[PDB]
Amino acid sequence: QTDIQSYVADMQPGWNLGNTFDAVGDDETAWGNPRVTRELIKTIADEGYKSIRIPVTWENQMGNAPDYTINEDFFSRVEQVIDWALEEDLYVMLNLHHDSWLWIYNMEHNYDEVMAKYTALWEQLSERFQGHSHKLMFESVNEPRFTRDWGEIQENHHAFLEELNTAFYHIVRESGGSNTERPLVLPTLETATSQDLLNRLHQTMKDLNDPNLIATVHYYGFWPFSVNVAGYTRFEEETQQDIIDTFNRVHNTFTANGIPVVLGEFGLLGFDTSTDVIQQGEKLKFFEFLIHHLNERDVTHMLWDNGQHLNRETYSWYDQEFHNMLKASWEGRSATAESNLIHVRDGEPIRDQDIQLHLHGNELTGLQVDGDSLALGEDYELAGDVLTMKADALTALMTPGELGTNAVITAQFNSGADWHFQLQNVDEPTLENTEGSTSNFAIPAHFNGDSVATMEAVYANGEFAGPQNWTSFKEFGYTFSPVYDKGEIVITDAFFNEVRDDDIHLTFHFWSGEMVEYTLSKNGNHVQGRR
Amino acid sequence: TDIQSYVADMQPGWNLGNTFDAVGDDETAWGNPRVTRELIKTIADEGYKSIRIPVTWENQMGNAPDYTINEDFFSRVEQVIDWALEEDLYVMLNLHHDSWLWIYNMEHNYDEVMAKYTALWEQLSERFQGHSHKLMFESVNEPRFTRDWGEIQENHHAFLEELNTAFYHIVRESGGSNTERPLVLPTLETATSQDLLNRLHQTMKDLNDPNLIATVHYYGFWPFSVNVAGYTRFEEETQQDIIDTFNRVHNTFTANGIPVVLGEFGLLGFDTSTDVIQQGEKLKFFEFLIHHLNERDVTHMLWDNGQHLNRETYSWYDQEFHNMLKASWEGRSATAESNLIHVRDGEPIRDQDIQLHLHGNELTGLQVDGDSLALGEDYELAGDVLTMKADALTALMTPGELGTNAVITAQFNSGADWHFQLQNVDEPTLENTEGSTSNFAIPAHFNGDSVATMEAVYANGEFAGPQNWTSFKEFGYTFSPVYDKGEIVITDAFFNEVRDDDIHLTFHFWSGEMVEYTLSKNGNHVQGRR
Repeated sequence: QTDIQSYVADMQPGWNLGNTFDAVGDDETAWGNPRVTRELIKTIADEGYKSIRIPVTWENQMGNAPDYTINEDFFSRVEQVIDWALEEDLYVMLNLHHDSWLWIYNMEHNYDEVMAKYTALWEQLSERFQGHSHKLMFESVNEPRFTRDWGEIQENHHAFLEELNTAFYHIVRESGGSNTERPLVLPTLETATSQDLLNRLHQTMKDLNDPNLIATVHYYGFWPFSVNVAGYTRFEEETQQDIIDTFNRVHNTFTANGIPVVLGEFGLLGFDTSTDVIQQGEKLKFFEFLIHHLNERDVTHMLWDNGQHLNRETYSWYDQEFHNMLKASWEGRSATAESNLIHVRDGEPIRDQDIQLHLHGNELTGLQVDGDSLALGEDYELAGDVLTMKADALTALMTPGELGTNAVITAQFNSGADWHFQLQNVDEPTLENTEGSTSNFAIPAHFNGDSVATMEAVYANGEFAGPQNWTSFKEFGYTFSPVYDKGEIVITDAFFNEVRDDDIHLTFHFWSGEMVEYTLSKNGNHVQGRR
Repeated sequence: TDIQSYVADMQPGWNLGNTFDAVGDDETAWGNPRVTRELIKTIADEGYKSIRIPVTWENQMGNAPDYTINEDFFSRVEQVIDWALEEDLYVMLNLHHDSWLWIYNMEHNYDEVMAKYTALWEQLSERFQGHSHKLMFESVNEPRFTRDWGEIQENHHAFLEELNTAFYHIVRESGGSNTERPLVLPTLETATSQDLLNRLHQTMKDLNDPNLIATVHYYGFWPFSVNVAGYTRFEEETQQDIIDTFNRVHNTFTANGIPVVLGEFGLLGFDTSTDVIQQGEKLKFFEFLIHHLNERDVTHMLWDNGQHLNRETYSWYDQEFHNMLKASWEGRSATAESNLIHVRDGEPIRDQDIQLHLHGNELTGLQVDGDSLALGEDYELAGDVLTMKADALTALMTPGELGTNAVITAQFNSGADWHFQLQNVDEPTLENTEGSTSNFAIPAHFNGDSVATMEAVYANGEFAGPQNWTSFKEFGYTFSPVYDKGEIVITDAFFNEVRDDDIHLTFHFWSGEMVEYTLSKNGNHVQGRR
């Protein structure tokens, strides 16, 4: 192995301090996160991460021509956080972030200004961090883009991005000192992962003829699964194949020829709305699959955390199950199941229930409820990889009448993370009539322990209604959102803004399998809903 | 004839909207107070001689097979109608928003919809059996039915004819004062195209009744009515739409002895606010429109959801509007190229020309705060070009104070007085901003000016925003200038239909000037720069 591949490999795994210094505002707190504490970096270190990415947006602390001097207090705060990260023996990756689209976008029609502010910025940076360790790396530009004359992308953009990469490179290398051997991270265009882009970054990197370069890509999952659109509610073969093809191209083009790859940002696109857009078990399966294949192709990954995943005020993970699956996927594969839920109707006699496992190379060793192992034979059976909860066990663990999560059955294995089943006592969900404006329309609902997976919207003639007209399945969150603590289903203003004055048939898909029908009557700014 | 004397004697009409017609538990669900008898008294003494009472009954109808109406809501409708005829007004009673609430579903729920229909008009005719004959029944408001492949189709015409005939025969069979009770029947969607008018024509000719009235609605040429596609002016396409529309109504119905009640009119855009259309252009539209309505004996009823007369003051929110309306009841009023005269604070003041449109009348003087001003020394008139003299404007204005300095009232031998707003304007200025799509507002210094429309183009020249087929915004729904807070908001609806890119906006001001602005959208965040 080469020295640079041991470097990138020593970064694994990585974490993004997102929506902080990268926020487009007057300071790092414009987008809701608190100012960086020395405790934050320390916990990020003690949770198993060995590299941290610090994205920064610089436009709103830059001066005017020709110096564009960075404001010293913002600069010194960035520098302070980096210093802390290096006290914690972490790798630090520093970039210019949202400046990408803020002004660098504008290079075809503002070339000398964009490269004046660019050159000046990386001069200040390189001079500032000259005497720093080699565990500080420079990343040229986050997800670069340029102005569409005829559309994205052709011709101009590759040239522009190459000129940015080589200018940045030559600045840092000409700074000397620790910047001579300092690794430099360079991106594909929009950090995308298609073959042409990969071959242009490849030819730029050969062009620069440097041993200490690193290739970057971003990935937020197969688009429709990542945002819960077009019915892709489960983590099925299409997402998996997208992962496999994407990182097989990345691996063949970069890792296989000795240039290491940092997947500098990964996640699910839908988490820009909420982590509730993807169902829990399918999220876990997605992340386990992804981290498995990335490990198999020596791709060092850095999770994008804008503040939604670790509570930067408690310093603990908002969803421990998620982080447990991540930190198991660092070491190896974890067993999963067809679902993380077990459904049991409150009205039916309780029967033995089968559950398909996904051993992923591992073996089952027991099941626990509230920390206590369960009874072999009397509580559960295992036939190959089909696990069966016995009737008496579910009857004991459940409460007649109490709808919702009655218990959690924990499947333990010889290796990997525990898989947790939510034992749901459910009835058939029912809706109610309502009437209101497009601006505040909510269907009163009785979820009865169930869970909404997706919603379709078709006109009474069968045409696909609502936004993203090419499919019947609307997008989660942006067009509708189930609010369980307030017992209703919201229909958003964005949905009604793309529907004609007509009657709308909606068909709510629940994770129990059931489906509820509802009809809306749309005229202007008023809508009535009936069962 | 008795029927044409009836319909002609209704002129003019007024709609009691967003009241009993609101889809809710009672008349106030959509923000209006409960009807006062002072309300209708005032509506009568403002010169109107007919009132339209739209009512939606769905949420106070019982269950099969009676579908009985709730007695207190019923007693409230009857109370309002009785009152309206104490003021010697004409009343037209209709089925309102039920149109789309359940009547829509006629192809797939025939016997239920006509069961509720028959029951409803039975309650109706039985309740008002012994009432005066200047109370009218209107069958169904703007009828529509479910699109199989779209509007309009074969099925819809049949359906509407069946409702018309069922209602007709129900009231006719009720007897009493309902025997010569006049009946108001609508074309489908109250639209004004030839084929539809001829379907209603054969419908009434089929029904062979002397006491029938044809109703249609009209809310103006679509793009001007909602301020889209750059139609900021009241120019001839709008006017030609008026002329063609009511030439068809007059040829097909009035000329053949059946009178037409335009039971609801306005401009569609006021469903947002009366501020989407410029004041003077609104006035010209209404004067033109009412002029032709009178010329073809079309009895008008204004659509007032509470937006035109303040039902709390019992006075008109915009007196200029109502003054122009009821002056056009009697005849045409002179209009002008513009409602305001612009003069920049920094340049020396000049004589200013302003084109009038003497719609058959002559100017007799001008007024500032009720006082006539000197002829010759302050203003000249050459043919139809009026000229404000420099000294008059210099005296009437204050250097530095931008905005409305004075109002010049043009008096004429006939018609409404026209009021010009004397605006001292500077070049409007914008500032940089940063924010989310959900609440994005550009800090603005209007400097006395007024935004007419907005353009949105991507840096490649493609039309951005909703209704991508034109560069010109829809007013209100995509952007709104709020002068009281000195900013220009861009709504969630606009950003929800634009790609992550740079958008060039071009603000059109009524002074003629145009200021440019650029947005950079990425996800749910947008950058604004001058």
